[PDB]
Amino acid sequence: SVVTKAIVSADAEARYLSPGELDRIRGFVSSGERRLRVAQTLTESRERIIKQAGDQLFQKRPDLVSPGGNAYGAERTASCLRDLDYYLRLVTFGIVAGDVTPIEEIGVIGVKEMYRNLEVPLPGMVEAVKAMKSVATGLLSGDDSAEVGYYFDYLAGALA
Amino acid sequence: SVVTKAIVSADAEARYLSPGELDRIRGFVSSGERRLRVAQTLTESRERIIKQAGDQLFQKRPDLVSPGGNAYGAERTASCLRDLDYYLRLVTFGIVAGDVTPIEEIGVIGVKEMYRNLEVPLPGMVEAVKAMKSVATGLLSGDDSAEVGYYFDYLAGALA
Amino acid sequence: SVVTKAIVSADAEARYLSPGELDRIRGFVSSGERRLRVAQTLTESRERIIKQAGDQLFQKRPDLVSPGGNAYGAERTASCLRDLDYYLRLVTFGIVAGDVTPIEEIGVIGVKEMYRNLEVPLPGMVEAVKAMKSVATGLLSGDDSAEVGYYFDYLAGALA
Amino acid sequence: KQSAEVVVPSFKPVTSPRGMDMSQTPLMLQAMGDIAEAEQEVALQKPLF
Amino acid sequence: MQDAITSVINTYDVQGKYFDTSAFDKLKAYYATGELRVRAAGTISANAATIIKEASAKLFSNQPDLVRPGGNAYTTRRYAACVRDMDYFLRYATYAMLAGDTSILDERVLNGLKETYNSLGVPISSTVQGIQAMKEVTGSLVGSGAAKEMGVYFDYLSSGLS
Amino acid sequence: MQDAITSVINTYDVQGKYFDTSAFDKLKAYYATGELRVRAAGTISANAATIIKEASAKLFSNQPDLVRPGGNAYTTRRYAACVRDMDYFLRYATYAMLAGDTSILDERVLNGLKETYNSLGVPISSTVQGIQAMKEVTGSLVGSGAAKEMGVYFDYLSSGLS
Amino acid sequence: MQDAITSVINTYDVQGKYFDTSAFDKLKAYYATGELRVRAAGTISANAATIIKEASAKLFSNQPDLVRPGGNAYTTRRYAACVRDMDYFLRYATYAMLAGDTSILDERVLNGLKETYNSLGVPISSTVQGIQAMKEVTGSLVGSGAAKEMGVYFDYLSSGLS
Amino acid sequence: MQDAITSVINTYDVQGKYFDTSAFDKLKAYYATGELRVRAAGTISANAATIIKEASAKLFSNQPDLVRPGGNAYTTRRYAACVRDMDYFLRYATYAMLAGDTSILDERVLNGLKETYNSLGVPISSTVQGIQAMKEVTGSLVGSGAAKEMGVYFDYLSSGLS
Ligand SMILES: CCC1=C(C)/C(=C/C2=NC(=C\c3[nH]c(/C=C4\NC(=O)[C@H](C)[C@H]4CC)c(C)c3CCC(=O)O)/C(CCC(=O)O)=C2C)NC1=O
Ligand SMILES: CCC1=C(C)/C(=C/C2=NC(=C\c3[nH]c(/C=C4\NC(=O)[C@H](C)[C@H]4CC)c(C)c3CCC(=O)O)/C(CCC(=O)O)=C2C)NC1=O
Ligand SMILES: CCC1=C(C)/C(=C/C2=NC(=C\c3[nH]c(/C=C4\NC(=O)[C@H](C)[C@H]4CC)c(C)c3CCC(=O)O)/C(CCC(=O)O)=C2C)NC1=O
Ligand SMILES: CCC1=C(C)/C(=C/C2=NC(=C\c3[nH]c(/C=C4\NC(=O)[C@H](C)[C@H]4CC)c(C)c3CCC(=O)O)/C(CCC(=O)O)=C2C)NC1=O
Ligand SMILES: CCC1=C(C)/C(=C/C2=NC(=C\c3[nH]c(/C=C4\NC(=O)[C@H](C)[C@H]4CC)c(C)c3CCC(=O)O)/C(CCC(=O)O)=C2C)NC1=O
Ligand SMILES: CCC1=C(C)/C(=C/C2=NC(=C\c3[nH]c(/C=C4\NC(=O)[C@H](C)[C@H]4CC)c(C)c3CCC(=O)O)/C(CCC(=O)O)=C2C)NC1=O
Repeated sequence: SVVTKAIVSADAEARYLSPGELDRIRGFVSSGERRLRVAQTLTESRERIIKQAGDQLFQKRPDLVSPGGNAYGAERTASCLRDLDYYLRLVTFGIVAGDVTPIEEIGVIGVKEMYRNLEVPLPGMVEAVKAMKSVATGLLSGDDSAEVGYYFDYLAGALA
Repeated sequence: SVVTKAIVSADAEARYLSPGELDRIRGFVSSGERRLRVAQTLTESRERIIKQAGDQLFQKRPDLVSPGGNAYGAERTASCLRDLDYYLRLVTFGIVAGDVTPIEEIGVIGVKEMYRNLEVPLPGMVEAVKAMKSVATGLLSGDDSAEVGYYFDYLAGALA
Repeated sequence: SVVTKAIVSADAEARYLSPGELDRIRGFVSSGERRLRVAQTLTESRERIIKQAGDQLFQKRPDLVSPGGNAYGAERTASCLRDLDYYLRLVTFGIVAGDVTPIEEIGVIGVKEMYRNLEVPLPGMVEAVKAMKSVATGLLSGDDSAEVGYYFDYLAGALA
Repeated sequence: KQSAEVVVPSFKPVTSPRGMDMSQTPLMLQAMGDIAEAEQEVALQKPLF
Repeated sequence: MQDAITSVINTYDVQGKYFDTSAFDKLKAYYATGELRVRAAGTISANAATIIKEASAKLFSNQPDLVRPGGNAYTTRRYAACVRDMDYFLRYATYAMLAGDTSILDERVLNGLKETYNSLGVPISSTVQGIQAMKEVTGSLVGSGAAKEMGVYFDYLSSGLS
Repeated sequence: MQDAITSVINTYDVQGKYFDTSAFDKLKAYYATGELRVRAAGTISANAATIIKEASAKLFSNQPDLVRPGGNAYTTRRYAACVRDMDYFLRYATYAMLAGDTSILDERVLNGLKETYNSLGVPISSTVQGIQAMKEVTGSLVGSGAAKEMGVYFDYLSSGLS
Repeated sequence: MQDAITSVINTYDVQGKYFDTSAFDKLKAYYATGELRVRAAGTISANAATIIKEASAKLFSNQPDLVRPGGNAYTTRRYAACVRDMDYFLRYATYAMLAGDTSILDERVLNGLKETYNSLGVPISSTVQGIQAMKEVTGSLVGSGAAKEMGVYFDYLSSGLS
Repeated sequence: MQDAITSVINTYDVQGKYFDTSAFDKLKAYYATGELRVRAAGTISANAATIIKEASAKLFSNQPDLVRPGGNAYTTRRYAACVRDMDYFLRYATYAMLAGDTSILDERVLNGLKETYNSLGVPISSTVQGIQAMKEVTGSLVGSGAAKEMGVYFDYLSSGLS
């Protein structure tokens, strides 16, 4: 999180935290309630987000669910949707953390090898998380939507 | 009936009914309608029940209507079938009441003394009630047969 | 318990349980899961129910925590809330039991002498349990609120 | 005046026995078996993802 | 005692006939009211103490001479007897309402009450007033239909004491 | 007395604890077995006289001297008391199976039974074999699971008497 | 029961002796302590409820486990039973003080009390502690003159249990 | 290292759960204390040299045997290394206080420290005394609310060393 990043930076230099680092921590904890309600809102609507994002993903990309597609069949489609659910959970974790560190280290490092071993197209990941972005920023207000969209954009860039 | 027994039980301790006792009464008044249909079915077919039960009894126990038996004679056979009619009416009363209390307090207290004064053989009464149960349960469905045969079994045990 | 009451009533009459009592037991055993759901719902809102009920009681009876009252002071108020928590636990016990027996042998027999020795006003206990009734029935659906209010009313009448 | 002793001082409570929890009873064991199936079914009515 | 079902059973037994359509209609009518009666009985059980409280308050407000020196209710003993009688009236009327029949009132309330009060010199009219007071107090707590049902048994008690 | 529900309640009351997941699991187990318990109780109640018939017949077949002159079951009165005791045991074993707990056995059967029989010269071992005769007869009627269930309470009575 | 005067009378009756100087001395001693005993008894009559209140409060403060779940005094029923036992002890110790003799203690309290408490699982040590608490409260109320006398009967009761 | 937020994230990630009401409660609890932690960290960083001065003075006053010839704090090199270690402890305690968690302590200070000191000949009891002294010196400057939290991490260091 923001605190962990600041402390690690101050530790690699063997110094106390700078006034600017304390200022960024102050701003982070001051905005904790708004991002906390943002995570609350995204958490209440897990099922709707996953269902709608899957629908737009499969309509935009029929080949994924067509015979010979990686997500073909009911159980592989469910695995697709639960990967999307994993990433929505990581996005909530990142929102409360104030940085994309939970996403980076739970669902980014080694994602290419994992999805290569699984025959999962990385582009398909990209439009899947873009669809989840659209659904998830639909439910939030403009500032909250932008703040959440930054995390979704980071995830889409990581999968790309 | 069940309501009367509950009220007496509470008046024994001079208290209002417990919530569980009121729940018991709720269950009783919930089963009241099905009990009413069962007793309706029994009271509609009383003539055939009496005819079949009397015939089955007299074939199983020919000595009753044979010369020297208690049931020999037209008027005495009529009295026998009239007793069967009484006991069928009492069974219907017990079914609507949900307990054997009307059955006992019209036709079980002092029944041995009465039939001793009447030379009426008790095993004959038991067999009459058994044949009557067989006919009645034959006319009724599977669910109704259990509780209807319950009162007949109680009456037979009272005579035995 | 309902089964205990049925067995005790049957034993007083030195008989086996009638099909009515067996049907009552089947009904209770069928309602057991709903009873457990209600008990869990009340148990999880333990602290909220106790806090809100204490608030309503002390606003409705300010003299209890006023000087010269039995609940004057912090520790006597804490004991008051402990008593409310006891009775809430007893109500959940009664819900799972299907009747007010456990409530009776744990909290109703001798409560008059106990609170007399504690110079605790019984009427204030009654408004306390009514406040508990309001708070607890507020968190349940109307159907479940009915049975829960039944036990709370038994408690209120037993203390009054 | 044969004896001043109390014949029935009280009745020893049967509230708690020592051992025999009766949770190992095969009927109760079948109950814990079936509640597991009920929980599994409840899990299956959840969405597959 | 006998309840509504047992009353039908007796009226058909004494005439020696099987249950006809009218008997089944009466039994259905009784079964229909069962939930209402059970709710009213539970409510009265919860609030029996308060009903006696405020009904006795109304009775002794309208007739203050009952509890003043020289009155029939003047002592802690006789006031206690008066409120015990009112509590028993309420509980037995609740029993009768549950049963749907007034036989329990005859067998266990009115059986010797009139002439017991006559011997004790208890004023009958004031007892009737107390029963009426319990009638309004119970009606307020039980609502319209349950109040009509309770008023039936309260008026039966009032007639029996009168 | 005490049943399974009351047993869980008392265990958590002695600890002063609200119900936990383990308590709810035990309660669900009892609620799961309630229907089987009710069926076994009903079939035992329907056939109690037959069970006593056969159990007494087997006991007096294996031990003829009980009903020969001078035996403890030799008179119409003592034979009647014998079969009455067997019916007592059957009824209370049915109570215990329906309750799911053996506390009723200790409280209302075994308490003072050994010295009751010793003050009467009733053969306790012969009563135990009568109880196993009832066990064997009942098991064949109630079915395998209910047989294993009823056997627990029959063996409880046998061990308490022994 | 037996008091000091009847004790002297019985002692001299068994010997068939008229009262000598020692007997008159003992009778004078009892007549001299009589007014103190009567004052103490009247005070205890006036404050018995308060004595039981404060004694039970002290006992349950020193041993909080007794009234918390799992304690022998944890329930409303067992708490009332504990208070009823302490009321017994106070009243009978007052009787023994007013009599000047502990015979009434043996013959109305201690006979079978240990067996009753052992059958019920009542802790004897905590009952003795409650009797000490009653002793302290009663001695404080009755005053220094009667405290020593009253403690004799409280100590007799405590030694009888322990 | 992990902070309070990442600790909650861990607890919910290992269970595969989204955030619950308890998770949001813990996150609220951490956010509420954030400004307190930032102010305390700024105060400690401002007065680090001062705090180390008082802590070292107290430690060497209570144990002059450390700085006498042949002690482990006897040379300019070893005195400097001692105050350097105290700087380490203060800075990492400030880190852990900002994080709201003690993970950084375990990973970066305590890991292998006991055996390192044992091999160096550094007295661990005296190091714990220095850490405690630094705790009292820091608590005065940070304030009671901050002192209670900062003492948690100082005591964590002391317990890890012990
Ligand atoms: C509602 C309760 C009730 C019952 C039960 C009842 C039974 C009853 N049955 C009677 C006659 C009789 N009842 C029977 C019936 C017997 N014959 C066979 O053996 C059969 C085993 C058996 C009938 C199943 C007979 C043969 C008589 C004629 C006796 C005689 O006149 O000598 C009589 C004498 C009065 C009369 O004949 O009108 C009574 C009182 N009365 C009651 O008020
Ligand atoms: C499980 C059954 C059970 C119950 C219910 C129970 C109640 C109980 N409440 C007590 C004290 C108390 N209880 C109360 C509560 C009262 N004060 C207010 O006026 C209210 C009207 C009312 C509560 C709503 C208070 C104020 C005290 C402190 C009395 C004192 O310190 O003297 C005590 C004295 C011992 C102790 O405090 O631990 C008991 C035994 N004990 C039991 O074993
Ligand atoms: C000779 C035997 C006897 C007694 C003792 C007796 C007492 C008595 N007090 C009454 C009312 C009352 N009595 C009191 C007295 C209470 N107020 C405070 O709380 C005090 C603790 C306490 C008095 C020291 C109060 C306040 C009322 C009015 C109750 C009300 O209107 O709700 C009433 C109801 C009728 C009335 O309003 O006068 C009676 C019958 N009656 C008897 O026949
Ligand atoms: C279970 C049904 C039942 C009831 C209800 C009943 C009433 C009853 N009331 C009695 C006395 C009494 N009853 C009353 C009540 C009256 N005084 C007031 O003025 C009122 C107007 C009125 C009541 C509302 C009083 C004051 C007494 C005492 C009379 C006396 O002893 O002089 C007694 C004499 C025995 C006793 O006092 O314990 C009975 C048996 N008996 C029964 O078997
Ligand atoms: C001294 C008092 C006394 C009596 C009277 C008594 C009767 C008695 N008869 C028995 C068996 C029997 N009793 C009979 C007699 C019946 N067979 C016909 O139906 C007739 C109606 C009737 C005789 C006239 C029969 C056939 C058996 C064998 C039952 C069986 O083995 O299943 C038994 C069972 C034990 C055994 O068979 O040895 C007893 C206890 N016991 C006593 O201690
Ligand atoms: C072998 C290497 C070595 C050295 C050199 C050494 C010096 C040393 N001097 C100390 C105190 C001191 N040192 C001084 C000396 C200074 N006061 C004036 O300013 C002068 C400029 C100057 C002397 C010329 C004083 C006054 C103290 C006492 C400070 C105090 O107690 O507050 C202390 C603190 C512990 C103690 O009181 O003994 C050390 C460790 N320690 C070592 O292990």
